[PDB]
Amino acid sequence: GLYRKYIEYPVLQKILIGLILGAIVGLILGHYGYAHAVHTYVKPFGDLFVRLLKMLVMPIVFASLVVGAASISPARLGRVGVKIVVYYLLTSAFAVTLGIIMARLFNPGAGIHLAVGGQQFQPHQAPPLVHILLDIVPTNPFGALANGQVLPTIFFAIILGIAITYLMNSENEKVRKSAETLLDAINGLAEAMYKIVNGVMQYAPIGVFALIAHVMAHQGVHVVGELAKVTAAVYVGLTLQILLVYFVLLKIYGIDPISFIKHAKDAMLTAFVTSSSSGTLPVTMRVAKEMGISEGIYSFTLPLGATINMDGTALYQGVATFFIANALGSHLTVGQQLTIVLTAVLASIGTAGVPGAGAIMLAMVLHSVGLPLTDPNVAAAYACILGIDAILDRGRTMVNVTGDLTGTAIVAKTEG
Ligand SMILES: N[C@H](C(=O)O)[C@H](OCc1ccccc1)C(=O)O
Ligand code: NA
Ligand code: NA
Repeated sequence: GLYRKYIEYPVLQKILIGLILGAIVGLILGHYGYAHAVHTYVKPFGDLFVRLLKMLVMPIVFASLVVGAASISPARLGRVGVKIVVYYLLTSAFAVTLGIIMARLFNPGAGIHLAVGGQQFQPHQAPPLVHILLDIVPTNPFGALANGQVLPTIFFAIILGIAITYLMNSENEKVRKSAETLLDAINGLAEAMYKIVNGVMQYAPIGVFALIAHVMAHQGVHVVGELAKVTAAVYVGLTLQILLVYFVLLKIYGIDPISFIKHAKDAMLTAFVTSSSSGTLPVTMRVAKEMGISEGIYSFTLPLGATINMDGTALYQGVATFFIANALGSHLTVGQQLTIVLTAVLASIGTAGVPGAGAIMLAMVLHSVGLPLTDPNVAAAYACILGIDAILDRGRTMVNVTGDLTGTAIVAKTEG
């Protein structure tokens, strides 16, 4: 009966109904002290949605690169790789600079109270750059898939796809027949993954309702106070990054911003609620093929962009750095501000593939400017932003995914 009517209704409109209702209901229950009820019963339905998305990440990445790399010539793949790497560094570098400007205007944490509390552990030492680069080659190809290591998986899939093309050009019929059979089986696996993604988004309206309700009930109350200025500075900066950066580049290269934003609305919104770039990859890759991007292009740029490209995260580090200093009353020299920009860019690619790189990257920036986290006083200031980290996390992820899609279109247009 009514089961069908739920289906024909547009999916995107159903998400907006859940998102608005989740924020409204979350605030009401939090005010009347019913946070435990939301945590016990409402949250598990939200956790089901994120587990479904993370299940498809590994099979869809390996299968897409093998098919994608086979279609594209080896020479063209090199030109695509160098272009996208240059794009990531420039956009991330400018995002940090934009965050510095916003912090100065708002001037957050001028007179916030400081109290001694729990001390953070000694910051994790970043692995040497030579170890990061050498870890791209997987010692065991099957071990990388089982352990969910994205970066080693990309390396093995690209070379496997290239080797298949040479086999299909051989003069031996037996070798040619075997190569086509292997490629067809892998191609079928990729197509099956996309079919599952469509079914998952039908459950998305329920999933988005639970996640927003839980966070607002427990954490939305703490926005009031000096932390409100921090939230205003970050979100205004994030809004500028989407408009002042991405839209300008799209106009320069001839891509229509209005046409692009219509296709990318699905990918942008789902990243806001899940707050996981890796979990959004199945949706993001589905959006890329809809625009008409070539299979070889988006199969390689999007998985790499999720790991290394952090535009919204970079702006978060720049704004948070000023807040800590303002709490202590320290003053940042113009030369020291330039040090932040260089440190943030290097840390983005210097922590590729390490678990929980968010903590390490922020610690490295604080150490560079002369404010080690080991200082007990900065730890109290640090543990103040983490009070509203989850709320800022929701908007931080949206910019990260947007930067990935914008770069893919620019390279695709240049491809011809
Ligand atoms: N949450 C974002 C994401 O999932 O990409 C982003 O990244 C956080 C993160 C999470 C796990 C590992 C590394 C970095 C952030 O700063 O919030
Ligand atoms: Na970037
Ligand atoms: Na990104």
